[PDB]
Amino acid sequence: GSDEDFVTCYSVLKFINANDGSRLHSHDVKYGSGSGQQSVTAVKNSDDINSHWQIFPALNAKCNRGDAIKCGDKIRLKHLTTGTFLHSHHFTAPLSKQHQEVSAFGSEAESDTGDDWTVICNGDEWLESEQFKLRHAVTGSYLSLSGQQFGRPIHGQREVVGTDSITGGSAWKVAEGI
Repeated sequence: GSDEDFVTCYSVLKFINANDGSRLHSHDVKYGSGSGQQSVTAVKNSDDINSHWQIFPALNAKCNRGDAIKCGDKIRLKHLTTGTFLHSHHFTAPLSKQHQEVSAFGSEAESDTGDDWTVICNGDEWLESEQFKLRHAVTGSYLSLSGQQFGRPIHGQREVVGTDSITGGSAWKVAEGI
């Protein structure tokens, strides 16, 4: 585990849930409850283009491709196939009423503070070999699998939400898709 296998700005990768093994995912399927924006799920379906995300500097920051990301810093995550950003806000989750909704919103042009996520890793340089959490900057909610699964038209996909506290679905791990 070379101490220099850090995650870099503008790198493209997959986010795997540590305890479930599912990959953070998005698609052209919108919610029919909260904000009605594009949904975000976790899939138990390896290697899929819709599971790739690109790390962007925080909304009011800037970075250079190849730049290491320090723990504690905020980032934005762009869903490659739809050009949207991992987003959160004050809406209720689709299947878990007690939780906050997590969506894929806007684009580089429409991106706002709601797209910022604080990287929670130990030490001070996001390593590709460590587990981490992502805490929504504006609301403070942790990106987590609610433990619920969807039915058709996205059967078996796990619900992704924002939890006030850290749960057994809050730990994530990075992996190089391509």
